[PDB]
Amino acid sequence: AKGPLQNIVTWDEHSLFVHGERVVIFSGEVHPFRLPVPSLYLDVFHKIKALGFNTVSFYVDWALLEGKPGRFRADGIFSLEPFFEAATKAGIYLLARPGPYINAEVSGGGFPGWLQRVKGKLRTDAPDYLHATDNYVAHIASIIAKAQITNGGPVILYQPENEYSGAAEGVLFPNKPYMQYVIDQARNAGIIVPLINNDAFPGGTGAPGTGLGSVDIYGHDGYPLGFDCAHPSAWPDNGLPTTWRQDHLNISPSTPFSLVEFQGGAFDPFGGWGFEQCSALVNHEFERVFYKNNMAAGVTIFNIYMTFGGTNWGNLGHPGGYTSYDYGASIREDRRIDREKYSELKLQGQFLKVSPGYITATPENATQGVYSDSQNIVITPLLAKESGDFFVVRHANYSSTDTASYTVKLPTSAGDLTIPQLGGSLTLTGRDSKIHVTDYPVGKFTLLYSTAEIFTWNEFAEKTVLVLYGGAQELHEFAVKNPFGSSKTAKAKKIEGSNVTIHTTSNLTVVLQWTASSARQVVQLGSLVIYMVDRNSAYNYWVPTLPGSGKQSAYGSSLMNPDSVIINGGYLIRSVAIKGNALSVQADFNVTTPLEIIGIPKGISKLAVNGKELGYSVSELGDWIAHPAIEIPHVQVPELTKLKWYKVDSLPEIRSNYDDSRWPLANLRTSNNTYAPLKTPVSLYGSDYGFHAGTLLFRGRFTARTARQQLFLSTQGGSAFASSVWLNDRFIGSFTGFDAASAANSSYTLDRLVRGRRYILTVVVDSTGLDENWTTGDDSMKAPRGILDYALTSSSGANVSISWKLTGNLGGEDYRDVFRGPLNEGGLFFERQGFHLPSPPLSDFTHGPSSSSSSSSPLDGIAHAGIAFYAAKLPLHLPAQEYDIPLSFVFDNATAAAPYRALLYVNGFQYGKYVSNIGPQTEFPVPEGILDYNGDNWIGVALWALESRGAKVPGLALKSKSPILTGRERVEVVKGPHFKKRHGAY
Ligand SMILES: *[C@@H]1O[C@H](CO)[C@@H](O[C@@H]2O[C@H](CO)[C@@H](O[C@@H]3O[C@H](CO[C@H]4O[C@H](CO[C@H]5O[C@H](CO)[C@@H](O)[C@H](O)[C@@H]5O)[C@@H](O)[C@H](O[C@H]5O[C@H](CO)[C@@H](O)[C@H](O)[C@@H]5O)[C@@H]4O)[C@@H](O)[C@H](O[C@H]4O[C@H](CO)[C@@H](O)[C@H](O)[C@@H]4O[C@H]4O[C@H](CO)[C@@H](O)[C@H](O)[C@@H]4O[C@H]4O[C@H](CO)[C@@H](O)[C@H](O[C@H]5O[C@H](CO)[C@@H](O)[C@H](O)[C@H]5O)[C@@H]4O)[C@@H]3O)[C@H](O)[C@H]2NC(C)=O)[C@H](O)[C@H]1NC(C)=O
Ligand SMILES: *[C@@H]1O[C@H](CO)[C@@H](O[C@@H]2O[C@H](CO)[C@@H](O[C@@H]3O[C@H](CO[C@H]4O[C@H](CO)[C@@H](O)[C@H](O[C@H]5O[C@H](CO)[C@@H](O)[C@H](O)[C@@H]5O[C@H]5O[C@H](CO)[C@@H](O)[C@H](O)[C@@H]5O)[C@@H]4O)[C@@H](O)[C@H](O[C@H]4O[C@H](CO)[C@@H](O)[C@H](O)[C@@H]4O)[C@@H]3O)[C@H](O)[C@H]2NC(C)=O)[C@H](O)[C@H]1NC(C)=O
Ligand SMILES: *[C@@H]1O[C@H](CO)[C@@H](O[C@@H]2O[C@H](CO)[C@@H](O)[C@H](O)[C@H]2NC(C)=O)[C@H](O)[C@H]1NC(C)=O
Ligand SMILES: *[C@@H]1O[C@H](CO)[C@@H](O)[C@H](O)[C@H]1NC(C)=O
Ligand SMILES: *[C@@H]1O[C@H](CO)[C@@H](O)[C@H](O)[C@H]1NC(C)=O
Ligand SMILES: OC[C@H]1O[C@@H](O)[C@H](O)[C@@H](O)[C@H]1O
Repeated sequence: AKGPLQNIVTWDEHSLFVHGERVVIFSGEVHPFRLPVPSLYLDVFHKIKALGFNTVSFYVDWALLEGKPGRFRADGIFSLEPFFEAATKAGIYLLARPGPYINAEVSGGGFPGWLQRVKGKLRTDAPDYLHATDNYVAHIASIIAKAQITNGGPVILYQPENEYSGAAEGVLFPNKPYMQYVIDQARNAGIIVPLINNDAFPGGTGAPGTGLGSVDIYGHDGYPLGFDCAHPSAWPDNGLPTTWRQDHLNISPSTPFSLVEFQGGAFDPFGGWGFEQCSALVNHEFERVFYKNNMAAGVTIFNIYMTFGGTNWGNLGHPGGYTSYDYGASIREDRRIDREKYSELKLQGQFLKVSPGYITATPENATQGVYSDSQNIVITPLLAKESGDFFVVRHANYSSTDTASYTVKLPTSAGDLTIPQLGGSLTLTGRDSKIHVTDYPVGKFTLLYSTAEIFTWNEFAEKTVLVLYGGAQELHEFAVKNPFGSSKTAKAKKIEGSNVTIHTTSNLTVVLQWTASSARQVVQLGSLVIYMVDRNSAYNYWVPTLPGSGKQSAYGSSLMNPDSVIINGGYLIRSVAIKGNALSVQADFNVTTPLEIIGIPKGISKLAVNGKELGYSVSELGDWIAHPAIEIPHVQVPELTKLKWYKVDSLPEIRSNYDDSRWPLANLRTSNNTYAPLKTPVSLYGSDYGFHAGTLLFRGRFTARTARQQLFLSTQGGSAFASSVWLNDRFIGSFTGFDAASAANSSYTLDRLVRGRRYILTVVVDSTGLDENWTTGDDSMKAPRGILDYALTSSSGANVSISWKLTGNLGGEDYRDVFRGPLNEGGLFFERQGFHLPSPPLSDFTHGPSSSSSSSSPLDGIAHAGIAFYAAKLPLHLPAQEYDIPLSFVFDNATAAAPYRALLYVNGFQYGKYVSNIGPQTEFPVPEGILDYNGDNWIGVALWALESRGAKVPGLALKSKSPILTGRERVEVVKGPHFKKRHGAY
């Protein structure tokens, strides 16, 4: 660490500066590889920008970009270019976090499975690991360097590594040569923005002043409620972090207090609780208590992980999770922003970006009984000589769901005052926290104090507008220093409401009290207009910024206190623009509502919403009230059970006629896998042969020595995997899996054999992905997939040799579908043939009537253990130009039903792994763009019946959410290649 390398993004003790302007960085995490629809990135950025955020933080997943060692590819759906372009178009800056290690609940934690063949310890300066990362970092850091703000792009900060925070027993930590090598790779590729790290806790690793390996700005993370969503109402004792201001001053006082990841939801494992339950744990109450507690410590770089989670499509996730990565986030997996936590988070983002005094106020210790007579609340002050103070109030027991009545005694430029000055008590309801302010500037006006919280304010050309809110039935008070200027006659004017009271002191300080409710109060004091609303009303206000000009127009006039228009109403306001004498608004509506426009730019007289001009009513304050057309149609979707389903056997391996002469031989007598030394005479680890993704198969030939033989078989597929075994065409058994099992030891009898005859075992082993490697020195990502051990013995105990072949996805690291990437396909027959791709060769399938003996539908399934693949054309003709209509595939889970696993494919993209006996996921969203809403789609369902009685899908339906009338940019259909016969397939 030796200071800034450029003068665009700089920093000091208090904050980042961007173009010389101090700013609170309030960022949301988004992972581009979890939404492979380039035209929808702007949709996510619009929804994040509307929170009042200015930045997005993103990972890059190395395993998707260098599936074959030496061949970096980030094209098409893997290009970052549309992601950078969308950030520029939305006016969002970026924090780039490319790893190489990212964790992220992705397969391998970002490490490609070919790292299992690297002997040295991962995330150390073992040179085989270091050099294995060089090609990826040189490529990805050069792409991120071109997108730096110094070159007119959105990237302002770069994180090397990820939570490099501890190591296994006996491993050098911190390994400063290692850390510096990772920094040098990024510097050498042209990264000149500041480097920020993300220590897992305040451990000081990499902080400025620690010499070799130090970054520019020390950051750390926090997930104070953990990841088990079993008890969403339980906030345990000592869950609230209370030491971070002191920890910051102990570790890195010279740089801004930065929380590079702070909890925005939870991940959820197979057999977990579902993301609805995670969203109930990390809900709006969690945000108001925990996020304002971070403001109590003076956080000025603050990123919410996740803000939009997306989907672990195409096997990109790790075994510790399942297909969905909704994460319980503020923005759902299907991009809807209906959760209450979204609206609450908007209140907070909109408050910080008009409050520059928060940056320079000094956070002090938490107090009890100092700023209030009551001991039942804790108050943390942020103090300044003149530029305004902030007081974060919470229950003394942070978990409390009780209501507390209280008053405060706060320092102000007029002396210490017990507030309310006009009598009455303030209320703090259950799991709420508030920020009260003193000497808070509102343009040329000053709030001497306010108990009500600020949503926004702006100084328009002719009036200043301030929007204050409280929870319903809370009494609030604020005081405005003489707002009348010279004038002796000027008086307050009550514009709306009958609850607000007004008292003026001798020196013309105006003191207003009101009780928040559904009925807005509005008072005008000179050219200041204050709108006093309840929290639930404030949830529907929006503060789009007015564009500047040129390439960076979307970043507006400044990052703090930008020129804006205030809009009351709508499910989302995406943007405003001025076009001659017209204000043009892009908006989404999920329910009917009027739109009220507050702060009309000078000389504007026309209004348009989503490209349609409309009239409006004008209020006595000059606000516009408009009534755009909002038709929310009934949506009819095709019934899936009625499509024309085609079937193909996807376990032809077990038939007598099967030829496996094209399969790879599993003949490697040694392995470079140092984490799991071989127990078998040859390696049976998929990654040793280039297979890192999805289901594996093994074929073991032996000659029977005795009529009965005993097979011990140890398989490993990651958490919630399963494995099935046939002897020739005879089903032997399955390990049917459970959440807590990543491996299994199975013992089977192989009976009624003809001595001297050759037999072939077919062993199918699913993989739910590669493990993470979160503790440096413990090479956990190298846990192999396949067969860990076996023994075949004759009835007299003699050992019987087996010789082996194996496959994963066809071609392995020479994977066949460059467009959809290296992980999308596993090794099942129908995937190797490309039969999951659009327009499959129907002459290779069978069709027959449903509920008949020759049925070709997944609803009838199969009557024996095995694997079938089903495909059908699904035409859709939905009004996607005008409406955002989220679609999902729903499996019915039948309580008494034989176990099965299924794979869901949509236009060749795998968009679901369904595990009927483990769960929890039954509803699989797929985005518009992957689905074609005005065209033919191809759906695929693989059905793997685990038990001898077979299996079927009890029910499968397309589900739509309520249609949202939308002002988004149009979604382009992603053009995945259609089926083409594959040469050399097997
Ligand atoms: C369609 O509907 C179906 C219903 O009709 C539905 O099926 C049901 O699915 C459920 C969910 O999958 C099944 O429940 C689970 O069953 C699991 C398997 O239980 C069998 O095997 C176990 C273990 O056996 C091994 O270990 C033993 C040594 O102790 C040894 O004895 C064994 O030989 C073997 O080696 C047995 O223990 C079970 O026995 C008990 O129960 C049976 C009844 O079947 C009794 O007969 C016995 O007397 C005995 O009581 C059983 O044989 C089981 O593992 C699951 O346990 C978890 O859940 C319960 C809480 O509900 C909890 O008590 C238990 O401690 C386990 O808790 C973990 O998981 C929960 C949920 O996520 C967490 O909240 C909790 O904290 C624990 O989390 C930890 O462990 C997790 C792995 O278990 C791991 O994922 C997790 O990791 C991650 O999370 C944390 C955050 O939480 C992160 O911080 C961490 O980083 C991260 O890794 C964490 O480490 C559970 O009981 C149910 O059986 C099944 N029902 C039926 C009728 O079939 C189906 O799902 C549905 N389908 C769809 C699509 O929805
Ligand atoms: C169109 O899109 C819009 C968004 O623009 C969507 O609207 C959102 O819809 C969701 C889903 O319905 C709403 O979230 C759920 O809200 C309910 C209702 O509670 C809210 O509104 C009522 C007023 O109607 C408030 O009184 C509630 O606030 C009180 O209770 C909460 C605790 O729930 C507490 O935190 C507050 O401080 C407040 O307490 C005060 O009053 C109570 C009296 O009840 C009193 O006891 C206390 O002392 C205080 O005085 C609240 O704002 C809520 O029940 C649901 O929560 C439950 O489930 C979630 C999990 O899903 C858990 O996290 C939670 O803990 C509960 O168990 C949801 O929060 C959301 O508010 C709403 N947003 C907006 C802007 O309207 C539409 O749904 C979309 N429509 C369509 C068709 O698409
Ligand atoms: C802090 O307040 C919380 C929330 O009101 C208390 O939580 C309750 O704790 C008791 C005993 O553990 C449980 O029976 C309740 O069910 C809890 N309620 C909820 C909503 O979780 C908590 O005990 C208080 N803690 C301290 C240390 O005084
Ligand atoms: C082990 O590593 C070296 C690279 O050092 C490679 O040439 C060799 O093929 C690898 N062997 C196996 C069995 O993976
Ligand atoms: C399988 O058995 C071996 C001993 O052969 C043991 O080391 C291993 O832990 C067992 N694995 C599982 C998943 O039980
Ligand atoms: O969702 C849990 C998160 O935990 C953080 O500790 C980690 O840096 C992230 O990559 C992600 O794993």
